[PDB]
Amino acid sequence: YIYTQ
Amino acid sequence: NMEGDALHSLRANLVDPNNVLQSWDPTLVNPCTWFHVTCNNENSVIRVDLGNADLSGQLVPQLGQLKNLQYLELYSNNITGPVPSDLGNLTNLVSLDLYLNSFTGPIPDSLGKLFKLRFLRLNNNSLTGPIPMSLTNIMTLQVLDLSNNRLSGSVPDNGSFSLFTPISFANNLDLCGPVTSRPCP
Amino acid sequence: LTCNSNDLKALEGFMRGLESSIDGWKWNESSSFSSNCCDWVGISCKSSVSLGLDDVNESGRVVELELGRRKLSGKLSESVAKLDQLKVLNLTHNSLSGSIAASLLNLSNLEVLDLSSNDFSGLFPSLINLPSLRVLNVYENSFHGLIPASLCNNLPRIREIDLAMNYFDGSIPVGIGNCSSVEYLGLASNNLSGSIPQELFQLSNLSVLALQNNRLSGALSSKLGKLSNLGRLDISSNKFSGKIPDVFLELNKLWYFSAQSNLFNGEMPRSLSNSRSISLLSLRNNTLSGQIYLNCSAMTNLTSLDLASNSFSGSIPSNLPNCLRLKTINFAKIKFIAQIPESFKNFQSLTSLSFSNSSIQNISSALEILQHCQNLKTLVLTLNFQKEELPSVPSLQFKNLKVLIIASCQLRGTVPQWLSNSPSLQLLDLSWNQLSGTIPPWLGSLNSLFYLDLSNNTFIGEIPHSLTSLQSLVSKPDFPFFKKGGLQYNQPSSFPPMIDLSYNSLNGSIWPEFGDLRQLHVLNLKNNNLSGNIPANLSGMTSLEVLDLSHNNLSGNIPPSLVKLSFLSTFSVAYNKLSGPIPTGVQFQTFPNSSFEGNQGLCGEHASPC
Ligand SMILES: *[C@@H]1O[C@H](CO)[C@@H](O)[C@H](O)[C@H]1NC(C)=O
Ligand SMILES: *[C@@H]1O[C@H](CO)[C@@H](O)[C@H](O)[C@H]1NC(C)=O
Ligand SMILES: *[C@@H]1O[C@H](CO)[C@@H](O)[C@H](O)[C@H]1NC(C)=O
Ligand SMILES: *[C@@H]1O[C@H](CO)[C@@H](O)[C@H](O)[C@H]1NC(C)=O
Ligand SMILES: *[C@@H]1O[C@H](CO)[C@@H](O)[C@H](O)[C@H]1NC(C)=O
Ligand SMILES: *[C@@H]1O[C@H](CO)[C@@H](O)[C@H](O)[C@H]1NC(C)=O
Ligand SMILES: *[C@@H]1O[C@H](CO)[C@@H](O)[C@H](O)[C@H]1NC(C)=O
Ligand SMILES: *[C@@H]1O[C@H](CO)[C@@H](O)[C@H](O)[C@H]1NC(C)=O
Ligand SMILES: *[C@@H]1O[C@H](CO)[C@@H](O)[C@H](O)[C@H]1NC(C)=O
Ligand SMILES: *[C@@H]1O[C@H](CO)[C@@H](O)[C@H](O)[C@H]1NC(C)=O
Repeated sequence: YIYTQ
Repeated sequence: NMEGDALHSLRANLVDPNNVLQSWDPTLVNPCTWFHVTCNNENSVIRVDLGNADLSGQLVPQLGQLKNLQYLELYSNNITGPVPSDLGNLTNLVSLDLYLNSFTGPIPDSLGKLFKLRFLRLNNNSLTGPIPMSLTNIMTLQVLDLSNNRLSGSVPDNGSFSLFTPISFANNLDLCGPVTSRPCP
Repeated sequence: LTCNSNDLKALEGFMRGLESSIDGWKWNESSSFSSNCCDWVGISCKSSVSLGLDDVNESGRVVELELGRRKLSGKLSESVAKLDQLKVLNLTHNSLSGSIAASLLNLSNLEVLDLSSNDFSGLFPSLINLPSLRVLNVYENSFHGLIPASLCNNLPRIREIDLAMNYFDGSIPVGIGNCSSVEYLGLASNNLSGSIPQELFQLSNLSVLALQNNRLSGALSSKLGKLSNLGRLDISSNKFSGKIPDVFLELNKLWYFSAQSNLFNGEMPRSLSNSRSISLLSLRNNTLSGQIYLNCSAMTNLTSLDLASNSFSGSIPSNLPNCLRLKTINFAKIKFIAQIPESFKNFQSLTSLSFSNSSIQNISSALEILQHCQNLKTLVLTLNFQKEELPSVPSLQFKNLKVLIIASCQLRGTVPQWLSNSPSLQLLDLSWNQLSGTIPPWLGSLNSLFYLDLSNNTFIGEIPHSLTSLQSLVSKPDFPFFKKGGLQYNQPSSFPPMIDLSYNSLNGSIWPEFGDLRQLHVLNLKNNNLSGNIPANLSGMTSLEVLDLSHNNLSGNIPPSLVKLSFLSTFSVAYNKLSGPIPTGVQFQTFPNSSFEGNQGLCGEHASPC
C-alpha cells in the first residue's frame, strides 16, 4: 500500500 | 546512492530511443524504484534486466561498483565498445549476458574473478584475441558460450573447461584445442 | 583570430592530461581539423587589443574554455593555469579525476570556475586568489577535509559558492563571513558539524543557503534574522534542536523554508505563522508540538505546507481554507483522532491532501466534505477510519481526482459507483481492506488509470474482461509517496504501471486478452482461486517486469512463449496444479527454484528431468 510521511 | 550514480553513468553512456531508462532519476536516494532494476531487502541492486531493449551506446567502468549485483542481462541490444575490466569487481554475479551485441576488443582477464558465475554468454559479438585462462578457475560455471566471435588462441580441456564442448567455442577466427573441433598443431 | 602560442602550448598540456580526444579540436596532429585553437569547438578567443594587451603581437587570447558534457577522462593538468586571460573554465559533468592544482586558484582573470560533477578528490587548495571570480562551483565531487578557512579573503566580487555533494568536514569556517558579496551558498551534502558560526549571519546579500544533509548541530540562533535578503533556506537532515527562533518578520523575502528531519521541538514561532513571504514550508519529521496555528490572513503566499510526522496535538486547523494560494497539505502521521472540519468544503485552492496514518474518523463525512474541493487531484487517506464502511452513496463526485489512495483502513463494503465520477483517475489504491463483492467491469473504462491496487481484500468472482482493455495499459508542487524500508516515489508517474488483484477470492481463468496490455509492468494475481490454463498470449505483454501467478489453482503447462518477455525479472507460478517442462529461455534460467515450487508435474530445468 501507499502512504506519505 | 553510489549505485544510483553508477547506473546513471551507464545511462548517460547508452542510447535509448524507446525510453526504457526514462524512470532512472539520479536525484533519488537510491535506484530501487527505477524500472528494470531490482534491489534486495537492504536496498542494494541485485538485478539489471535490459535484454532486447533496442539500446545502443557503450558500457562504463562504473558498472563495476555494484557489489551485490547477481544478474546482468544486457543481451540482444546494439551496445558497442569494450567489455570493461571493472566487471571483474562484481563478485556476486551468477549471470553475465552480453550476447547478441556489437562489443569489440578483448575479454578482460578479470572475468575470472567471478567465482559464483553460473552463466557466461559473450557469443555473437565482435570480440577478439585470446580466451582468458582464469575462466578455467571458475568451478561453478554451468554455461559458456563464446561462439561467433573473432577470438584467436588455444583452448585447454582442464578445470571447468572439461565441462564444455565445441558448440561453446564454434565459429571463431582461429581457435584450437581439445575442447574445440580443431586440435592444436 | 590567430591563436596565441603560449595559450596553445597551455591547451596542448591540458590535452595530454586527458585519456580521450575532444571532437572539434585538432588533437593527434594527424588530425585534419584546423591548427588554430580559436576555431576549436568549446574555445572562445578575444583580441589581445580588446583585453588591453598593447604588446608587439596581435593575437587571439583564450578567454573561455567550455567542455561541459564532453565525456572527458583524465586529470586536470596544471598547465591550464598557463592561460592567463582565462575568464570562463567550464568542465561540468565529466569523468575527470585527481586533485586541483593550487596554480589554478591563482588565476587573476578567472570569472566562472565550474568543475561540477566529476571525480576530483583530495583536499581543496587552501590558497584562493581569484579577485575576478563571480562563480565557484565544485558541486558533486570527491573533495574532503576542511572547507578552506581563508576561502573568501581573496574573493571580493564573488556571487555563487557551491561546495555541495562532497566529503568536506569540520565546522563551517569562521571566515565564511568575509564572503560579503555572496548571494548563493551551497554547503549541503557533506560532513559539516558543530554549530553554525555566528559569522554566517553577517552575509547580508545571502539569497539562497543550502545546509541540508550534514551533521550541523545546536540551536538555530535568532541571528538568522540578520540575513534579510534570504529567500530560500534548507536546514533539512542535520541535527539541530530546541525551539525555532521567532525571526520571520525580519525575513521578508523568505519564500522557501525546509527544516525537515531535525530535532526541533516546542511550538512553531508566532512570526512564522504570520509570514507574508513563505510559500513552501516543510517542517516534517521533527518533534514540533502543540496546536497547529496559521494566520491565513497573514499567510497570503502559502502554497506547500508540510507538517507530517510531528508531535502536534489538538484539532485540524479549520481556517486553512482561508489561505488562498494553498495547494498541497501533507498532514500525515499527526495523530488528531478527530474528523475533517466542515469548513474544508470551501478549500478551492487545494490540489493535494494527505491525512495518511493520522487517526482520522467518520469517512462518510470526510468524503461528503472533500468532494466540494473542485481542484483535488491527489487524496491520500491511508491508515485512517479503521473498520468503518466505504460509502456506497452514488452521489459523491471528485471530478478532478488523479490519485486516490485509501488503503489499510480495513474498510467494509464494495467498490462504489461514485468513483466513476472521477474519469481522470490515474492511480487507485484500495488495498488492505475488508472490501467485498466482485470487481466491477466499469473499472475497465477508466481511460487514464495505469495503477490499480485491489490487493488484500475479500473480493470474489471473476477478473473482469474490461481490465484487458484499459486504455493506458494498452499504449503510452511535489508530494512524495512511499510504498510499503519504504521506497520514495516522487510523483504518480514513478510507479510502474500495475494491476495487483492479489490476496482475494477471485475464481475463473486468466484471460488471453491480457496480452493486449503492452504498457503493463506488473501483473500480480497471487493468492486467489484462479483456475484454468496460463494463456500463451501473455507473451504479448512486452513491458512486463513482474508476473506473479503463485498460490492459485492453475493447471496445464507454462507456455513456452513466455520467453518473449525479455524484461521479466521476477516471476512465480509456485503452488499451482502446473505440469510439464519449465521454459528454458534466458530470463527463466535466472529464476530461483522457489518460483516453480509446489507444482508436482512441472519438470525440466529447475526441477527433476522429464
Ligand atoms: C588450465 O590450464 C591453463 C593453461 O596452462 C592454466 O593457465 C590454468 O590455471 C589451468 N586451470 C586449472 C584449474 O588447472
Ligand atoms: C557549464 O556549462 C553547462 C553547459 O554544458 C551549463 O549548463 C552551465 O551553466 C555552465 N556552468 C556555469 C557555471 O555557467
Ligand atoms: C576577514 O577579513 C578581515 C579583513 O580582511 C581579516 O582580518 C580576517 O582574518 C578575515 N577572516 C578570516 C577568518 O580569514
Ligand atoms: C549587496 O547588494 C548591493 C546591491 O546588490 C551592493 O551594493 C553591495 O555591494 C552588496 N553587498 C556587499 C556586502 O558587497
Ligand atoms: C526523521 O528524523 C530523524 C532524525 O533526524 C532521521 O534520522 C529519520 O531518518 C527521519 N525519518 C525520515 C523517514 O526521514
Ligand atoms: C511569494 O512566493 C513567490 C515564489 O513562489 C516569490 O516570488 C515572492 O517573493 C513571494 N512573495 C513575497 C511577498 O515575498
Ligand atoms: C492575523 O493577521 C492579520 C493580518 O495580518 C492581523 O491584522 C491579525 O491581528 C492577526 N491575528 C493574529 C491573532 O495574529
Ligand atoms: C502509522 O502510525 C503508527 C502508530 O503511530 C506507526 O506505528 C506506524 O509506523 C505508522 N505507519 C505508517 C505507514 O505510517
Ligand atoms: C493484509 O491485511 C491485514 C490488515 O488488513 C494485515 O495485517 C496482513 O498482514 C496483510 N497481509 C498480506 C498478505 O498483505
Ligand atoms: C534448482 O534445482 C535443480 C534440481 O532440482 C538444481 O539442479 C539447480 O542447481 C537448482 N538451482 C539452484 C540455483 O538452486
